[PDB]
Amino acid sequence: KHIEVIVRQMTSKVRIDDGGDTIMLPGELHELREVYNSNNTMALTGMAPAQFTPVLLGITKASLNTNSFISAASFQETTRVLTEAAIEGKSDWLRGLKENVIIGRLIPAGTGFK
Amino acid sequence: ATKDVATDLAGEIRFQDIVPEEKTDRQGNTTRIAQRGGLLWVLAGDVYN
Amino acid sequence: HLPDLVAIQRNSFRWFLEEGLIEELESFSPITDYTGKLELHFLGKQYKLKRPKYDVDEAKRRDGTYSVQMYVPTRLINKETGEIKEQEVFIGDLPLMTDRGTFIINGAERVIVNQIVRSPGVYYKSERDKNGRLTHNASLIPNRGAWLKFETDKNGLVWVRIDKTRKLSAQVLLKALGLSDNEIYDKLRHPEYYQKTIDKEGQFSEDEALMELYRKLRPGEPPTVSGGQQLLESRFFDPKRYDLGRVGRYKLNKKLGLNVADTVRTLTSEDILAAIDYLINLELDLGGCEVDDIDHLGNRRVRSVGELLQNQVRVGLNRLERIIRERMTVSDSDSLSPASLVNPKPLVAAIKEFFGSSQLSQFMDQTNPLAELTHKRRLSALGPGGLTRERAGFAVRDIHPSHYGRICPIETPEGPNAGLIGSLATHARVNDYGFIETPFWRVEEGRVRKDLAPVYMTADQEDDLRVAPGDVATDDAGYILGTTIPVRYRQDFTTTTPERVDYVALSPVQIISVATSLIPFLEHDDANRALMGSNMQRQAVPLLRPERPLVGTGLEPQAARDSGMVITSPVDGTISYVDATHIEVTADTGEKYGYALQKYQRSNQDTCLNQRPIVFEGDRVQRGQVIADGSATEKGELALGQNILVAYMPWEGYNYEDAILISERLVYDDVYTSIHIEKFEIEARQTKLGPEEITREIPNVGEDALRQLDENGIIRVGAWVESGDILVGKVTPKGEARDVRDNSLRVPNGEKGRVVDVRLFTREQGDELPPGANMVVRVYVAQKRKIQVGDKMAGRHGNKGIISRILPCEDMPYLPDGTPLDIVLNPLGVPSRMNVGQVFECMLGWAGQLLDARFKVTPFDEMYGAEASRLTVNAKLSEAREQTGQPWVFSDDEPGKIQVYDGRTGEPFDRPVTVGRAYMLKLVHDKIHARSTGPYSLVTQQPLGGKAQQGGQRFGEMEVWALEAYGAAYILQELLTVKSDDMQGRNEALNAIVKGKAIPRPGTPESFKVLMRELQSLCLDIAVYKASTEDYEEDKEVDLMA
Amino acid sequence: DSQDLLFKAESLIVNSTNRYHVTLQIARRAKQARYEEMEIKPVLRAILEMSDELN
Amino acid sequence: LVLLVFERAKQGLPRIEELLEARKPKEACILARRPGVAHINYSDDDAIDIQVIEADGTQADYPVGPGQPLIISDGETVDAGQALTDGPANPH
Amino acid sequence: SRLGDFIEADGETPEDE
Amino acid sequence: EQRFDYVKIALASPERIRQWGERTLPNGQVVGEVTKPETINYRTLKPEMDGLFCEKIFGPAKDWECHCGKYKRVRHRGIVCERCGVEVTESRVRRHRMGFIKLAAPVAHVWYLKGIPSYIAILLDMPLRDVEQIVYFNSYVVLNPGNHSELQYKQLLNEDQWMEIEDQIYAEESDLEGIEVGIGAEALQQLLQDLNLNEESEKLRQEIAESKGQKRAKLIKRLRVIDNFIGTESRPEWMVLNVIPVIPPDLRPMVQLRFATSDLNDLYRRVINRNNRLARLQEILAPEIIVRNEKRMLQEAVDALIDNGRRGRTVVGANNRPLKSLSDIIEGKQGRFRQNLLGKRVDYSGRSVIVVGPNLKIHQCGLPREMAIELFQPFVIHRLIKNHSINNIKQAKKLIQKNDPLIWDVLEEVIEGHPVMLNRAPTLHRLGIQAFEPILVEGRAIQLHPLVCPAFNADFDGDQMAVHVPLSIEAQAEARMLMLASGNILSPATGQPIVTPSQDMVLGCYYLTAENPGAQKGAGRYFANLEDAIRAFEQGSVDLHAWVWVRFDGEVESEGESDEPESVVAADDGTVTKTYRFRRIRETEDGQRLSQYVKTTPGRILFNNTVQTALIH
Ligand SMILES: [Mg+2]
Ligand SMILES: [Zn+2]
Repeated sequence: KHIEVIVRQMTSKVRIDDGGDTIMLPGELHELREVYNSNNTMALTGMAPAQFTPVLLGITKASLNTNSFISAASFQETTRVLTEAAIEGKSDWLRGLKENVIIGRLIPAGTGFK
Repeated sequence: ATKDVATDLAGEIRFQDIVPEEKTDRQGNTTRIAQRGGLLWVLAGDVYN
Repeated sequence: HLPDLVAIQRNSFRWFLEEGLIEELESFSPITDYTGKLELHFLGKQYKLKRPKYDVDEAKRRDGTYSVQMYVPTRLINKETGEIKEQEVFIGDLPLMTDRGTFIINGAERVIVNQIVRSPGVYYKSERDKNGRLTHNASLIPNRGAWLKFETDKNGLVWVRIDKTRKLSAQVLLKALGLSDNEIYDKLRHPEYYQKTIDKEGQFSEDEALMELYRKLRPGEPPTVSGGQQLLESRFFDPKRYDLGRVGRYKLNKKLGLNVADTVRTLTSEDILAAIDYLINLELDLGGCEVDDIDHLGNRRVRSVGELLQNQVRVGLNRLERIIRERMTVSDSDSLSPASLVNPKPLVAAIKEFFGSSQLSQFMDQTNPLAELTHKRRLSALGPGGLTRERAGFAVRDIHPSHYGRICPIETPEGPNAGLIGSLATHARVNDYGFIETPFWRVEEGRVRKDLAPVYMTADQEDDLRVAPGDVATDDAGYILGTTIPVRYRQDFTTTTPERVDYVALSPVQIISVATSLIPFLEHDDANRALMGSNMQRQAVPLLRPERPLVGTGLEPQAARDSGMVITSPVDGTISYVDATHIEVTADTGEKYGYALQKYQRSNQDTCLNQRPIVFEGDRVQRGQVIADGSATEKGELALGQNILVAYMPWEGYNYEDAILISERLVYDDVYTSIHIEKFEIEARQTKLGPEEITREIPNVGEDALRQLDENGIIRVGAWVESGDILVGKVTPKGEARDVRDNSLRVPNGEKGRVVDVRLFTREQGDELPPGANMVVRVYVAQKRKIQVGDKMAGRHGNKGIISRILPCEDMPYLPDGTPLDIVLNPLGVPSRMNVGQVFECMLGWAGQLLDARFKVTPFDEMYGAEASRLTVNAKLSEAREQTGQPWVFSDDEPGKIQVYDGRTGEPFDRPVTVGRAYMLKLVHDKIHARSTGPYSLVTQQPLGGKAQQGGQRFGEMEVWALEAYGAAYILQELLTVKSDDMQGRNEALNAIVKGKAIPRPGTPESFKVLMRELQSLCLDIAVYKASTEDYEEDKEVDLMA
Repeated sequence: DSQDLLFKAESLIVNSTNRYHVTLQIARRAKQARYEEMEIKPVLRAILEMSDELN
Repeated sequence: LVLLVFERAKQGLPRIEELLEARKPKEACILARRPGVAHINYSDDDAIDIQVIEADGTQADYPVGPGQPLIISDGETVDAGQALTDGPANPH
Repeated sequence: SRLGDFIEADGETPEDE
Repeated sequence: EQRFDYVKIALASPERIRQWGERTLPNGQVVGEVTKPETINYRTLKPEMDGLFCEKIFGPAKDWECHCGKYKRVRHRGIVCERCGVEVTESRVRRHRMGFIKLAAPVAHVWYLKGIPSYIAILLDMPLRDVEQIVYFNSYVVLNPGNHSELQYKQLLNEDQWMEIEDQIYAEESDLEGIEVGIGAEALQQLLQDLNLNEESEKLRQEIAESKGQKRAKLIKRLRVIDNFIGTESRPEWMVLNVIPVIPPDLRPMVQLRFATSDLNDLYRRVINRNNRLARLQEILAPEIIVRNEKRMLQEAVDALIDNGRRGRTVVGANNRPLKSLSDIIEGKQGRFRQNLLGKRVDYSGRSVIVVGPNLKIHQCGLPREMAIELFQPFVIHRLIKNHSINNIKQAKKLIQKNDPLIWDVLEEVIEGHPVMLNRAPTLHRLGIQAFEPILVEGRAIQLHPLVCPAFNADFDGDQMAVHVPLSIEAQAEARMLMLASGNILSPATGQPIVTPSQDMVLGCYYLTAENPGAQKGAGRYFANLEDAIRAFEQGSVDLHAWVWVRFDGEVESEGESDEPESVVAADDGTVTKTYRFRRIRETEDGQRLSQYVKTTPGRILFNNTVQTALIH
């Protein structure tokens, strides 16, 4: 299970080969589940779905593709991550252990779960 | 794999049944490869340079 | 045949004084201004030296420097008028090397380490592409200057890469040098290979060669033939910007087969052409060419204080010459004298920086004479001109077959420094070029010629010979016994007939260092535990009453005579005066010699450097007889530990996992007790409000805490100081009579002892006080430490341990004669660590105690028999049993084991155990620390780190991960905010704990606010927001800094 | 005794189905205990009480 | 005297780091792309190429290349993804 | 090791409040 | 319940930087612009008025005290002075207020210039080398093609080419009108202001539709950046700085030991000096090359401030070492995130050498008195105040300092039931930190239970451990209920036991339970039960490894046995006595067992009896 968790953190993404009516531009890495749900609702209304190719990330390339810029800036390549976040206007909603640890809140795991 | 065999007796080399074949590299490096596996005798002596 | 052990440090300073400073003075002697009117000549062959001021001991006790003054004669010559104003100018202050191989800088003993670097010369290498053929490159490396890289391409092209710039075909370089086609065609042996490059890149002429060279070296500027010529002259031909060195010239001549003179130290046409020819031949496999190994000790050099000093002096002299030229041309009148022309500030600064702030000049290791001796014989691969920790890899930190007899394969550090610092072997020496050599005896027709003198030989020399180890056995006279003999031929181990052996090593300990040569029964130990024991032998502490080992190795009397702490009589006469501080010997027919002994001094590591006499008054004394001894020597020889009764068996859990159980005799018999002296310092400064005064009028203190002050505010010599006791009383003029504030110096928590010295230094007394200080008071406090729970004990074979229990002698196991043991060691640690030698020494030590004898066993003693150590130990034990008369001493059924009883119940253990006499050492180092609340950092407001400032323990991110895996959220949040940097939650938590209430919720720690401010200061508009609750409202930015 | 507290702790960890939730309950209980007692140590008394209430 | 050329036959932290970082192993084994048969095809110049015949009869022409990628494939039952040579497969 | 990590901060020690 | 929900980061506009630094005064004067590169006065050791440590901008040096000394004491709160206009408040505001520096000429933010993706270059669709040359005054750029025929928009012009263009434009017959060129960051700002994001987005989308290959990928990256700027509603020319922020002075402290100064002071001084010199050159109408060189210097100084050594040469200090810029603070293992946010030095912590305590229990540790009296000082003070006659904190502290006998009794009754966490320096897994109960021991070393050593990977040859003490009730409850050592039995990585006896314990058990044919005194004797056999061994009647028989009724596992009864004997009754190799069972004919005798060693009897006693009790 310990290795399975890591492998699922490495093999859970997809590259949007050619988007349809989706808001997914080509070249973006997105979770398979999210892409599947978007495609489902898109052909539910009767639009043109998007194509994709599964990808293998790695232990460092997947840690830099998180949705929180605070976790990524504190891991590696601080200036690149911070520049990208500033350009994209990203917002971090503090839903991870490294970010309640950085700010100083109760971690969302364990006795601080709720 | 490869391994270099080096003599311990100083003297004159003498082939026995060894048939070298010259394979010329594109730069002209003539590498002698033996087609027939034989003996390389060393006849002992004093070699002067 | 062991010569002076610390000779790598003397020969290099004797060399610097004799011909190292002269060469650097003369190399810059003729200074000329730009108008060519004045010339300064430095007759550097006549530099005199002024006798050192103060003294060695005075410098040590004053906290000054032991040095001399350098004066060189100079002559200022006017190019026209011809007036020559001869004079002697002050050049600088040169710290002098003492008789022990060390320097005294700012009242502290320092040693200059030896650096192992790559030797200058030309080195060839072959690299293989992923799919391509072999391509060869050559690197030409000088002693000082720019490197010259040659490279062969995949198509047969020759490229040169001056410095780190882009490559350029060799034709440009050869034509720019001023060579016609015929000479470079004749000197090369296979000219068609270079003709291919000539055809592909076009035959450059000299003018266009220099044009292209300038264009490639310095792009963006208009090319100029003269510009290129000058660039080349400054790059590879300028005597003051390119130096091959004597070793560089020697290596170039040896490798390329040239014949150039030894005096020329710059690159010449012949050199580059030869190097290119060798590269071509290596490409074409001519037969007499071979790529180079950079780890070979024949391609590596050792630099010591002489060379490193020379280089620093060279830099200072360059700066001095610049200053002289500036203060020579500006002058419109010839009213200048050589005294007013030279400024010794740059040279003094360079020497001071080298001796005080360099990373090659190191604070001396002075725990015991062994550590001191091996600190002067240390070789480092790091420093200004060597390696770096992040760049050194697996290849560099290993043992190279060329280290045999030159660098110890055992003694190294453990951790980040493993393989990067080494130790010189026992018989190894460094020659005048800088290569390590090692001695051998010649073998003629299988006969070892010990009548002839040892032939020393370097790593490259002993590659074509078949060299036998020092453990080969010879019969009467010299013939080698046996039919097959192990030899080394071309860095490989083989076996040969003993009629084809060329050389034999001098001693079986020629391969190891001095610390590793002091381990008896070393060949029965693993190499890792041998490393541990050798390293731990240099952390032993001099004890109150030292004692020689019983199973010594034979190098103990030699490892103590070089530290310069043992006094021997040079005279064959009588002793007339003995005292605790003075010895006097009257020659049988001659003058009186007098010696003064150091008493309870202090080393760099707070140990004691005592010296005691051995002889009595009116004693007959022979030459070379020990007269006085050091703090770690008994009678001539090293003594780092004590011989104690040991048994190998488990106790009731107190031996568990390297823990040590000892007896209480080691406490009340003053075994393993030592003297440690510490130094405390107080400074009287001058504040803007006013100066600081040392006086006993301390505020908020009663007369019960001013008992031991000397009516001047400073404690008295011979007073017992406990924790928090005032040492020096000081008052500061605070601004807010009742105005003075107390910042008097007190003993740190956990420290006590006697005051043994109170030295005072004030500017009035003629002392060099700091810039802003007005009184420096130094206090020395001494204490006696006994063995106790938590101390580290060690043996010579790598067995370390921490004492966990100290049993009363009626609880320790005892012998069949009633003697309780002194230490019980777990045998579970012996077979898994393969340090069996400890089980041999004990047994021999047992015999040594019983026979009133002392055994000198040398390592690798099995060249005489099949099992020499076991047979000698068994025979000695049997002889002790027969001499003593007690049959329980030695048993034939279990040789090394005898019956042992239980002190608690009186019942014998089920089986006999191994007992003996073991030589154990007490290691240095004060580690217990605790904190509740103290000082905080400036930016982050987090607790400081360090025992000396009430520091906290770091809770790294691995510990955060561990707490996250437990599910802990409140412990983690309390650690991260309330206990580190929640600037307001710390006080609330402390107040709640003191009052007994509940700890309130934390806020935002200060490091997060610091980070947000820094990110805003990086032109990032990062902010924290609170989401809007209702629909038609905007999110509101939250102000953390409030 | 210490052993008794250890057995009671293990007893409460089981039958709770959430070690975190029962640690939070023990913390709360001990807090209330000390608060309405300042007017043995809180966490200890809390565990004793909760064990004696599990019947 | 002479350089003998012969044959021979027979992991720690670097392998785990390479696997977990999804790096391309230097000595990457040759991987098939479709089921087929495995013709070793020992050519005159020893141009050993694993030509596989598809379900319809389409060749693939996998070149073994140098001597280091030793062949272990003679199953004649290969399927998509099946390795052919010695060494670590490339997961990308 | 840097100098800036050995300098205390100006303030009132939690203990002295 | 929480102050803030999310952290948002955006591109800083010059208006925002000015807002960060500009604060108004009651007199109407606005402050927040650092104009002089002066830190502190050499004689009065007092900050200057318009420098890097100014009190009118950053805050008073001393809390509730004015710069000139007109106002002192708390009484004057919120009273900005008149002689010097400093706000009499707490000095803590010196680590929150920022202030700004206004630049004579615009500069480029090096992060958006020299990055792995060059956002300025990507937006401008220009190679990075051209942008760098324009920024650092090595080439001109055609801001407007105007009327020339061979000049294109955003084309690089060399100095000679620009001189030729100048000759063409100043010819009496030239119809050339409206040509504009620029050099420096001002040209980049003009180009960034020219970009119309909506039209560029539409054009790029249309071109991407009819595209493929690397061209498609590059246009995709441009479209992504443009769409990000459109969504963020941020103007791209904000990547070119007109004003810069100044970090609060307490974050770049200038303390007195000598004066120890942060490298940020030197970097800011370089920026201010070059900016002031540029303003002077622009005021006296200096030659154009001198002004351009000063602008290049200002760009380099701001570059070195933001990130030292990223673009050009590295600015060394007094010694030949790089100065630590703003970027060097928040990155690396020594950066802010990894040194102060993800891991901190904490209070109420100690460290000491560890020795083995064999008589301790698995849930207990041996703590020296010297460490404990310091770790639990506030609790000792509280119990001295409450349960004794101590009046104030000072009296309790002096009593602790003098080592009163009552102190140790109070500490002993304080630490009982108070869990303490022990950690070893390499914390590889969650068992590297475990909670114990302290027991006061005399010494300098921490006594550790031998059964937790494999969990910590600790041996007693010099290893040290760190001790932490939880403070709140929740923390103590969590330590006792989750991190207690007596509850960590199985390995969280494999589920296997981790508190198993090892080394000497295994050897002792093996020796006890082994078989020794040499010593079998008293072999063959029968015993009523396990206690009888143990008592017989204790006296010495039977040797430790003797083969005796004991009447044990229960499940027996004997290695080297046989499932087939060795001998079956039926007596003169319905009772059969099957004799196995290690058992003798009497069974009723077609019935149940009546007795069972096990052939065993008194050591095995002792081992099994110990296990049974531990389980039953
Ligand atoms: Mg250890
Ligand atoms: Zn004022």
